[PDB]
Amino acid sequence: TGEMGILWEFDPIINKWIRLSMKLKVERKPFAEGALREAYHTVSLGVGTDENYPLGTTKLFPPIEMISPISKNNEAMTQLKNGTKFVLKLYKKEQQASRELYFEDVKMQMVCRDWGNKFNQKKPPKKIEFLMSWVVELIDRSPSSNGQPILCSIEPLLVGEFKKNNSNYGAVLTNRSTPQAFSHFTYELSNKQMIVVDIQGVDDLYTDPQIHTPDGKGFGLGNLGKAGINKFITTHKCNAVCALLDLDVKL
Ligand SMILES: Nc1ncnc2c1ncn2[C@@H]1O[C@H](COP(=O)(O)OP(=O)(O)O)[C@@H](O)[C@H]1O
Ligand SMILES: [Mg+2]
Ligand SMILES: [Mg+2]
Ligand SMILES: [Zn+2]
Repeated sequence: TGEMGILWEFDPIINKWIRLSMKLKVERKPFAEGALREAYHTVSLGVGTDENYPLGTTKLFPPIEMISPISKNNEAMTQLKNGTKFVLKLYKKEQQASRELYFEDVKMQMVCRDWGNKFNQKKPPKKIEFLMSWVVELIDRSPSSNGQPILCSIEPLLVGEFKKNNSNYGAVLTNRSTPQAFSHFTYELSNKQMIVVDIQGVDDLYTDPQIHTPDGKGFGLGNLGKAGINKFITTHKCNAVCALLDLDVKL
């Protein structure tokens, strides 16, 4: 039959969240799992507005000043339109997850999308793209728990061979140039204030990346700070794409 959700889209250029609704139908069992999450095949039963589901309240997160009152322009209306097959992700059985973490995870994926666009403006041999991600509140479910409402993230379905190219702790898992050159690009151009790793997906369409920052603050559970940054440095070998972008040989 399906279930309702409040759907949240972040737009970095206006620095605001857009609040929508959708109906979806999720398979009972996951098709894949990672270190932290389980992934479920899902179908869209349509995207709509949030008009029927008022915010009310204060404790509100995101805070009201961070939400656009207008939602007419969005990615969800196209990318999650009625009939679309996509992916829903839940944290495995959890304790360290707050409401804020889900939004932080989605914002992080959006920040990576901006880095992808920045990398592409340099005219690399292979352009890259990160998938959209959204927060969904599964408002038809009881809170179970703990009493906490049920949240998840959703993303488009990748079709093809899913491959991890690097991890968030120094592993270089494939021999391809582009994913490693991009990680290096983000480190140099950010004045070493961040790096994008966990570059994974189908060809150069990536998802669930991870950012480290020197102070380790923000960017979710997987931000391993200076330690994560140094691990990347220890195993990074510059390649033909690094050289084309004129990246520093010393990190
Ligand atoms: N958008 C997607 N489309 C298809 N399969 C996916 C997608 N995202 C993740 N997967 C699969 O689900 C697994 C778990 O996803 P996730 O926890 O996000 O990544 P990780 O592999 O870093 O743990 C992945 O290893 C991959 O096999
Ligand atoms: Mg991540
Ligand atoms: Mg953190
Ligand atoms: Zn390099």
